[PDB]
Order: sequence, then structure tokens, then C-alpha cells
Amino acid sequence: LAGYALSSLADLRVFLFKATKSKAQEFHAWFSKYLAAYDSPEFKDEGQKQAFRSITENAAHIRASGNAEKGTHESNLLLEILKDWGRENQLLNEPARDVALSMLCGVFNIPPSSRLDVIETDEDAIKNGAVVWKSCSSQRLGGEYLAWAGRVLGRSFAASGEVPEDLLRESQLQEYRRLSQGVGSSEEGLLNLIKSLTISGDCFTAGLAEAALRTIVSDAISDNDHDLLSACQESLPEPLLIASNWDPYRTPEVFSARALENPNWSQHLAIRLALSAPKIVTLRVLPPILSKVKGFAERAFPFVVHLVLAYQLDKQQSAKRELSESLQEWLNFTSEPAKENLKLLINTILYLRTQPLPGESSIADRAHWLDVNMASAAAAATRCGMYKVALLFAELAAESTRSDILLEIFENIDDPDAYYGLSQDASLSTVLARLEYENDGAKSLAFRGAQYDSHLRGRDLQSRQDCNALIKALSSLGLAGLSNSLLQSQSLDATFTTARKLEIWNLPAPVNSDSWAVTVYKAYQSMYQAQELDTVRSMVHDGLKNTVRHLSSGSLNTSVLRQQLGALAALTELDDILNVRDQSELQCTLATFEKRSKWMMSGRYADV
Amino acid sequence: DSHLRGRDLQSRQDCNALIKALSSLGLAGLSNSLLQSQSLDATFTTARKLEIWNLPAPVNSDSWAVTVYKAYQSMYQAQELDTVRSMVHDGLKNTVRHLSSGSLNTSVLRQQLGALAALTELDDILNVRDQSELQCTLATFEKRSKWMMSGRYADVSQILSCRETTLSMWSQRHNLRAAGLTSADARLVQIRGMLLSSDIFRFHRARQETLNLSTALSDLIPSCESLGLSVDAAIKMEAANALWDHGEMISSIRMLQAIDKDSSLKKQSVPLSRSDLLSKIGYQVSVARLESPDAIQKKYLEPALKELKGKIEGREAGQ
Amino acid sequence: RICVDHPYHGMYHIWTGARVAVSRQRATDKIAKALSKNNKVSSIWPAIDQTSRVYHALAMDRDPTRYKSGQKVPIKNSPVGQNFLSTMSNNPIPPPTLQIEVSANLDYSHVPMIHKFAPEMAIASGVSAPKILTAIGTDGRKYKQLVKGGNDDLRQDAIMEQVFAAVSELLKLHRETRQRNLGIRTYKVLPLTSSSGLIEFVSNTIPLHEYLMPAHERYYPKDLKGSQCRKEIANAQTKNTETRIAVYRRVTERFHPVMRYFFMEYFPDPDEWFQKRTNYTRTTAAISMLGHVLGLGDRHGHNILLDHKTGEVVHIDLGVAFEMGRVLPVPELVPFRLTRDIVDGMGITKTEGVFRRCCEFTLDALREEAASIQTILDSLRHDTLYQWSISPVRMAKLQNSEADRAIEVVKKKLSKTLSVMATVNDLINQATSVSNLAVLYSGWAAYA
Ligand SMILES: Nc1ncnc2c1ncn2[C@@H]1O[C@H](COP(=O)(O)OP(=O)(O)OP(O)(O)=S)[C@@H](O)[C@H]1O
Ligand SMILES: [Mg+2]
Repeated sequence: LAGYALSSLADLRVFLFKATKSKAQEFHAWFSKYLAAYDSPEFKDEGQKQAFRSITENAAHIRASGNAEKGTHESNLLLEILKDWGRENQLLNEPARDVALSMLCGVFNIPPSSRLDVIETDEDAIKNGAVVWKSCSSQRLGGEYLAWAGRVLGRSFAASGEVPEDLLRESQLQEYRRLSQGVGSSEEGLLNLIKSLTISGDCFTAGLAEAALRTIVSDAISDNDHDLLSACQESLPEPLLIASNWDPYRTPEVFSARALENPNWSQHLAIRLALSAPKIVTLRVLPPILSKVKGFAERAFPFVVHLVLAYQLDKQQSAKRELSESLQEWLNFTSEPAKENLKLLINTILYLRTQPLPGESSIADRAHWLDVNMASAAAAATRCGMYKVALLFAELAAESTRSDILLEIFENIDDPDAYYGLSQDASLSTVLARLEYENDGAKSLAFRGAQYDSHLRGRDLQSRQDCNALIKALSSLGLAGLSNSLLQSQSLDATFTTARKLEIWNLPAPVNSDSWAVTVYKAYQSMYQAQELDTVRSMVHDGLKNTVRHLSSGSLNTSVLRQQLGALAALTELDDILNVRDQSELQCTLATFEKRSKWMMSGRYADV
Repeated sequence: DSHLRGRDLQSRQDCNALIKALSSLGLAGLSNSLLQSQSLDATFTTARKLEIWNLPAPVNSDSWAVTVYKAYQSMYQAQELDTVRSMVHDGLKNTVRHLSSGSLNTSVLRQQLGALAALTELDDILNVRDQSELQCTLATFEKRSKWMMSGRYADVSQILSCRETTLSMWSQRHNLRAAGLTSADARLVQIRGMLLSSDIFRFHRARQETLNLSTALSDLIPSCESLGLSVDAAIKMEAANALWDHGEMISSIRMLQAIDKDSSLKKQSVPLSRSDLLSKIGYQVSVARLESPDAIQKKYLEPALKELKGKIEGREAGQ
Repeated sequence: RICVDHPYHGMYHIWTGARVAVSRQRATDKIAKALSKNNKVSSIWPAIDQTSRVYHALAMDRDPTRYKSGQKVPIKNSPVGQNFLSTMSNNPIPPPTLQIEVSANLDYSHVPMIHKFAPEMAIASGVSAPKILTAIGTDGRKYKQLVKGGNDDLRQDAIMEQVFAAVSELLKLHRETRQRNLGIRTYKVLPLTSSSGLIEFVSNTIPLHEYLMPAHERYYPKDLKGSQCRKEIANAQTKNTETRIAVYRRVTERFHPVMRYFFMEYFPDPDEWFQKRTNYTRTTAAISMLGHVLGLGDRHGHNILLDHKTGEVVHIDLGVAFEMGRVLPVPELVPFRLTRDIVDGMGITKTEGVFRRCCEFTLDALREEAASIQTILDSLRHDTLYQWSISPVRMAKLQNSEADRAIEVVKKKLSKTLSVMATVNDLINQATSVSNLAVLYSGWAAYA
């Protein structure tokens, strides 16, 4: 009722010919009265009861758009939805929350200052940053909502220096473990995937899902399959478990390379696999859903693969042979259109590593689901930017034996000390590589200057690269004038970092660039070339919006990710001091700087 | 930085100071880039170190760098040894006339005397006629090293840098050499002069100069293997010495062990004995505690005594 | 005044002192009589009195028939058990093995009291059966406890746990060790009498030996058992060093490490796996350096626990310190435990990388705090009851001025003569050496 009330009140408020409108208004009034009078013993706690009251009441009086001002109805509703999103016993569900957020955040209104903001303290931002990032990962969100989300994320990072954990995960194992919960089988995972289609689809999709569930539950009740019964009784709530039982009545090439590049590889392969096992009632009702519903095959691929492989374990192992023969070609596939299916292959291998093989002694037998060349899988996962997965595969490969991919893994994995454990032949060049990885100061400047002189004197073509390295080094020190002179003799980050440090506000900044230095530079340049605070606020808000859009773009390593979060924090501090109105606000800004210093003393040095 | 950001007028002087500093280190490319953004000694020292032989040199200047630069430039832009001798002699004459001019402090005085010494070594190698004269010039360099180990650092660094320029220019200019002096001979003598300078710079604890020298030596190995020279072991040992003197102990040890594993220390110009290599590895492994003192004696010290092969006299056996 | 302001930090010391030793006992008895007279602490001292009496009675009660090693007995079938449960219901206190932080506000009301006891108690293998009680607190958490009786000395273990905690607190003042959260995991030892104590049962760990001995036969069914390796090493104990080293090589050629699986079967997600393996390597490095500096010995597989929620190691039973272990009949001549199984859990770059760098950071921070470590050990020097040698009772229980010498050894292990790199190289060389591991006692499972 919470989700239905929220969605219905939102769609009515948008809907609000004359007689129909008066009828809609009278229904709106009756429904709001009913909800105000609603009270149930089924509320888990009294926190849920107050959440229900607040959600329903604030939804009853919202406007057409949403804002973030402190004390309005739209902002109280947004804050309630966000606070409810991050919880364990949550009132709303994904479709109702998506409807509410697409109504509020579709056309937004970010407050000018931050004293009038619904999130204004560093603690509110630290508390709500994870949920606000989870929210601004849609496509129906305005620009002002993305600016507001950037302001919240930037304040959270400036107050804690910690990345929200959704941005740091690289596999999908958390979702596969959230779905296949209660027992831990693939049948529960597929049942949850199919159940979520009843409440979130259109007419057609919900119809397909209800048909599938009726077939499955009926054929599990009649045939007395206890495993599938235990799956259903824990995947479905009781009202849906009863409406799926026909109690009196009766129920009315992919396996080859270059197929990894069409955007429907997963759907075709899932259908081809599920058709090969008719005796499993959960795979028999799939091909309709897999072909019709969009994005279902990618979410259901591991469960289907596991169900087929587990079914034909003692019989003639056909899918194992076919998949293990194709993987030798699919894993060695460097392509941009094929990267997103390669990620799904790697996630399927990972998921199969967590499923117990019947009649096994150890976990070292879960290498028999498929037959994967772990060196190829490690290289593939290094191409996709999954470096911890790549390290795990490299270790499994090394076990299979009893170093060109290990270098690319250890240069990019997120640990201070791991890189130093790799062995590589010694020379002045390798010591220089280690010193530039380490971001040393004068120590890399010495070796780089020697290389650079020797390459200028010999008219070598590497001197260009040498100069590049030098500029990088000279920015990690603080020597900005030297790097300026080295740039004027002919990077992007270096150019605009040096221009901002020396305060050279007349560079023509590129537009639509993924560099944090350019974003911050454009904000400060606009601050230099402007006579009204409104132009500067507009430039800061455009910067926040673009930075959040770039963080949502996906494939970023951890250094680039933290650079973008630091750009958000810088733009937020700029916006904070631009909006001071008196002396007390100035002293409060200074005290905020001091508390953040408390966090900064121990944090990572690049961010600080 | 603070003067560029504040649009202060002292930044000019700052830049000057910086260029001076960047020449006292050996970082010539950085000072070149700082000069192109707009001194005389710095300009022509940097041009000579990077070998930029197309600067228009002023005439009648009291700078030693301009004198030495004009001599080496003439050595670059000339097809007859007589033009180069004339330019060297004009340089010597002008330098003596400037020393006679009187009011010079001691630093300028010693700079002029070092210019005279550089021009004299240039004139000496320009006049070699056979192989025996080349070996006599190399032995002269060694005796002067004996004096140089204890001398003042400004004079030593000046003379040694000019000597490096002389040897490389002579190795490049094939028409200025006599008949029976092939390019392998010139290359070998350049390598030997560089290794000598690296010993001298090591005693003075001049880190950047040993780094510069070992980098410039490692860049000569490709163009030494096409002339028929085997000089990779001595050059890689110089690189290992530079690493060890900058504090990279494990990198130096790994580099020396690679020299010992895959290299033929017998067929090697600029020779290198296997027992001094083995005892160097043993010493460095003992200092770094990289292995137990029972494997150090088994892998490095007793093999070294066995490599001596009964010889119990000399400096190798002494070491 | 300390016992009045912070009663849960002083009153167990007073109880142990009351219930030159005669003068100490008399003075502590006077302080106890005065404590049971004032208004601030008058409902707390009787509770601790009665509760400690029943805990000690339960500790001392050993009956081979009523308490069988390995079983799980409901604690109501002995009179001691029922007296214990009644007294514990009538007197509410915080769990004695709970670590309480000191309150500047002097308010100890937010501390969980013991609500009830789980009906059963486990029993471990021994003569005086150590029983593992569980207490359900008011906040609804489970605090397990070893109630240890016998003739052991828990005051050594408690003093050394305090010393190790103080040095690990020193580690937090430096940028490199604080950036990596290098430190040790603590537990709580509470000596009740000279023959009994309560030890905090660390929550969700598993002993290293209890994981490693089943895993070795699960993953390598053709290898020797652990008992066969132990027996083959123990038979060649009265022979020359050559025969001992030959037998040790022969035994470890048929015994392969399996520690890398601990992480693959408790953390199958690669993100969690990588983080937990890093935690393992870092905590091992910190305890290795810290236990070298303080001479920590007795580091066999039953004193090392693996936390299978965070991946880190916990070292318990820290009483043999200051090189007391190389005085035993079969001496312990290694600086720390770095067998093949400890190194197998560190990954594909075995000791290089995280372990060696963290050893160097720890040691570098330690020898920059040699004055504070000197202060801690000096405070230890004015403790009348701390023994600087190992009495033959425990020396027989282990293998089937003394303050000045010990503190001088500690002070010369913190000398800046060698570099940290060279020192760590030498330590890792002598900790993994086959000629040092082959002459260790067989109960110190070095083959493992
Ligand atoms: N504080 C503790 N927390 C968790 N486990 C513990 C703790 N103390 C001991 N253990 C473990 O519980 C078991 C009880 O062992 P103990 O009886 O204390 O002594 P022991 O080491 O097992 O036997 P010995 O003869 O001393 S080798 C062992 O497996 C220990 O590893
Ligand atoms: Mg023990």
C-alpha cells in the first residue's frame, strides 16, 4: 500500500475534462483521508509507521516538480524516499520508488546557497551519500538534480575522503547473492528475477511473468518436487504463491566466435541453452521471457548456465563441451563492441566458482563446471578493467602450473605495496619506472633529466615521451614554473593544473572533456572573468553536473575515480565560500575546514 | 612560482638563478627549456652539452664557454683539420690575452685556465697520427686523473665535461681523423675516457654526474655492437655502480648477477675479470644481507678464489 | 580513588589481592573493607565479590566423569553449576571478559550486564578441563569465556598482553603504520587467583592448526598425515643435525602447503578475497616484527587464531617473552613463525611486496619509538610480581639482573646501526631457513 499510494498520488498530482478532473480531485481527497486514517499491525516497527505517515502525507501535497529547499513537501518526500532506500526493511520497492523519483527529479530546483538545502551538514551528506549516488544512476534525471547529487557527493567526500562502495565493486557477485538468497540456489535466483517482473513490467511483461510462475508452481505442486517447492516458498510471498496454483483446473550461430559482438549474444545463447533441458520446469518457461523482456537475459545468464550444467552432469555433457570449446575463442577477444559480453562471461565463471559440485571433496573441484584456461581469463579480465578478478584468475593459473599480465595487474590494482612484489629485470629504466609509479620527487627528476639529456643530445625520438614524464614529475612536486616552461616548449591535466596554480586565466578550455583539471579550471576562470555571482554559480553547477555524468560513465580505474571525486569536493568548497553572506558564515566555513583537516591527517596523499 | 603567480618583476632574476642552479647539476635539457623562455655562460655551456652547433657566437667575448663552443662548432662545420687548428689557436691566443687583462677574481681566473686546458686536450687528440699516440693520450688522461681525485671540484668538472665533448665529437667526425684510425678505435677510446671520468666523479660523490655519464654510456651500446665492439659488460657494470651509489642496493645486485649470468667476460674489449665481478657481487650481497653468510661464501667468494687460477700476485688477487 | 571512579578497572585487582606477600595481602584487604563502605561503590563491590567466588569455584571443579573432554554438558548437573547460575542471576555485572573503555565522564551505565547464560558449556581436552561458557548480555550479544583452572600463571599472559597493546598503540603515531592500520588484535585475560582465570574467547576465529590439519588431507590425499610428520620428526630428535635436516627435508617433500585455500573457501568474492588476504599479510607482518623486538616465543599452531570474518590473525598466550624460549630443552631459535603455510597464505609474491614492506614500516616506526618502549619496559621493571625467567613448572608444561639483561637485548634490537632493509632481510632469512626449522621441537609444527 505504501508503494501503490506513492505511485497513485504522484500520477494523480501530475494528471491534475472538467468533470473527469473534479472526479479525480474528489478521489484524491478521499484517498488521502483514507491513508491518513490508515493504521496496520503489520508495520515492522514504529519507524516504519512514521515513514508511512510522512511518505503518504507529503505525497498528498507535492507540486508537479521537486526541489531541495528545507521544509517544503517535495524535499521532505525526497528525503523520506532516500532514507527509506538505504535500509533493511524498506517500505517502497523499485518500481514505486522509480516513479516517485522520475516525478520529483525530472525537473528539479537546486537551492542557490546551502544553508537553505535539505542536506547542509557534513554528517547528513556522509549519511546520505551512498543513497544519493544510487539514485543518480538513472537516465530520466534532469540536470539540476545531477548538480544537486554532485554537491551531496562532493560534500561527503570532502568530509570523509571515502568513496561510496558501489563505485568500487567490479563484479556482479553481490547481486547474484542477493537474488539467490534464503537457500542459495539458482532456482531461487530465477524465481526472484521472474517475480520482479510482475510488479515492474507493462501489461505484456507482467502477463508473461504470471504465466511462467503459474506453470512453475503448478508443476512443482503436482509432481511433488521438494527442492523446487522449497525454492518457491522462499522466493514468493504467500498471495503470489496461492494465485499461481491451478488447484482444481489444468494449465491452458551462438557457439562460435564473432558472435560475441552482437548486442543480443546473451539472449540467443540463453535460449539455446535453456531449450536443451526440457525436463527442468524452470528453464522450460524461460525462452518467452528471454526473447521478449529487455535486459532479462543478462541478469539471468549465470543462473541458466548453472542450471543446465548441473542438470546434465551425469548424462552426456553437451553444454559443458560446447561452452568450454567456445571459451578458447571468446576469451581472446579484444574489441569494443565485445567488452560488455566479455564482462558477462567473466561474471558467469566467477558465479560458477561459488556453486558446489555434487560429489566433491574440496573446492578445487569447482574448476570442473567448465574448462577455463585461467591465463586467458586473467588477460580478459585485465582488458575489462577488473583487476582483483584478474589477480584471482592469475593465482588460479599459477596453481595450475605447479608474467606480462601480472605487471598490468599490479600497476593498476589498488594497494600501496603489491607492485613491489613483482620481479623484473634490473636497469636504470626499471628503477625509473618504479620511481614514477611511486610518485617520487627529486629522485625521479634525476633519472628523468639524465634520460632526457641523453635523448636530446642523440636526436632520439623518445625525448618527447621523456619531456612528458618530466612534466608529470614536476607537477607531483609543486614546481609549477619549471613545468610551465617545459610545456611552452611543447598533457591536459598538466596544462590546466599549471595554469590554475600560476593563475593564468586566459587559456581556451576545451568543451566536453573528461579531465577534472579542465572542469576546475573553467570554474575558476569564470570566477575571474565575471561581474555577477550568478554566472559563477552557473559555471560551478555545470561543472558538478558534468563530473557526475562522467562518474556514471563506467569504466574508470581507481585513481581517475578519486580524481573526479576530488573535483566534486573542490567545486563544493568553491560553491560554499561563494555563498557566504556575513561574518558568522565565514567563521563557520573556517571551522568546517578544521574538521575536514581532522579527517585529512590520515587520508591518502593524492586526494588530500 | 610565487613571483610568476603574483606578477612580480623579480621572477626574471629567479629564472636566472634557476638556470645557474640547473647547470651546476647537469640537467641540461631543463635549463635549455628555461633559456628558450628567455646567461651567456649558461647558453653556450648548454649548447655544447646538448650539441647544438648552430648558435651565432659573439666575437670578442670574455666568456670561456663561448671560446670553447666556437672551437667545437668549428670542429663540427669543417672538412679540413687546418681550419680547426686555426680556430683552436685563436681560442688559446684570446684566452691568454684575457688572462693578461688584469682584474679577475679567482673563480673567473680558474675558469679561464680550465678553458686553456680544454683547448689543449682538444688540440692533442686532433693531432694523433696512429694507434700508439692514441694509447699515449689515454695514459696521459689517467695520470691527470691521479691529480684530479683531490683537486677542486669546479675545475675538475669543467675539464672532464669538455673532455667528454672532445671525445664524442672526434668519434663522430670521420673526415677529421687520420688514415689508419677506424671508427672502432675512436669509439673504444671514447668509452674508456668516459669510464675514467666516472671513477673520478664517483670519488667526489657527484651523483648527478655519474648518472649522466652512465646514461650516456648505455646509449652507446647499440652503435657499438655494429662496429664490432663488445663493451656491454663494462657499461652495465657502470650502470650498476650508479644504482648502488644512489641507494638502490637490490637493483644493483640483480644487475651485476645478470652480467655474470649471460655475458662472455673473455671476448670483451674494455676487459672485465670474472673474479672481480664475483667479489663485487659478494660484497654487495653481504652489505645488503640478501643471503645467508654460508651461501655468500659458497656462491661468490670461493668461486672468486678459484677464478684467480693460481695467480697470487697483483691487485686483482689482492682485492 | 581509582577503584572508586572506575570500578570495573580496579576492583578485580583488589579482589585478587585480598583473596612481602603478607603485607600486600593486608593492605589490599584494608582497601577492600573500605570499598565495601562508601556510597558510590556499594552495589558493585558485593556483586564482583560473589560473582568472582562462584567463577573460581566453577574453575576449580574438575571431575573426569562429569566433565568429559570434547563433550557439551548442560551446566545444571553439578552443585557448582547450579550455585553458579543462581548467584549470577542474583548479581548483575558486565561480562568479566568484556573490554571496557575508560570513561572521562565517569558514567558506566551504558555497559552491558550479563542477562543470562546459555544452558550448556563446552569442554576442551586436558586434565583440569577448561570449560567454555557463553553469556548472553543485555544488549543481546554472546560473550564466550574460557574458565581456566589448574596451576597455570595467567598474570604473565595478562602483563604481556598489556605490554603488547601499549606498543601497538605507539604504532598509531606514525604516518606509514597508521596509513595501513598496522597493529595487533587484543583479547582480555583476567586472573582471579594464582590458579584460575577468565580468558576472553575470541569471537569467530579458528585455530591455525585446526584448519591446517584437516585441509592438508582434504586437498592432498596422497601426502603424509600431520601426525605422521610429527612422529617422523620426533623420532629423529636425539640424533645429529645432519640426520635431523635430512629427515626434515624428506618430510616436507611429502607435505604441501594449503593455506591459500583458507581465503578461497571463506571469501569467494574477489573484492572481499583481496581485502582479507591483505589483512592477513599486514597483521602477520606487524606481529612478526613486534614479537621479534620483544622476544615473543611459543608461537605454535594452537596460539595463533585465524579470524574468518576479517582475515586477520590473533596471537594469544603471550607469556613466554624476552627470549625465554631459547632456554628450553629443545630451543626455539627462530625470530618468528614463518613456515611454508604462513607464507602460502600471502599470495603469489610470497614474502616480497606487502609482507616485506610492512615489516620494514613496522620496524622503522618501532626503532623511532625506542624511548617509549624503554619507558614501558621500565614500568615493567618496578613490578614485583613479574617473573623474568620461566619457572620449571611451565617449562615442563611446554615441552613434554634478569630485567637488565632482557631490557638491554630489547634495546639493542632497536639500534639504528643497520638499516631496516638489511635487518628485515636477515630476519626473514633466519625465519625461513631449513637448517633452523629442522632443529625445532616437533610440537612446534615446522613442517606445516
Ligand atoms: N582465547 C581464546 N579464544 C579462542 N580460542 C582459544 C582461546 N584460547 C585458546 N583457544 C583455543 O581453544 C583450544 C583450547 O586449548 P587450550 O586448552 O587453552 O591449550 P592448548 O594449546 O589447546 O593445549 P596445549 O597443551 O597448551 S598445546 C585450542 O585449540 C586453542 O587454540
Ligand atoms: Mg595455548
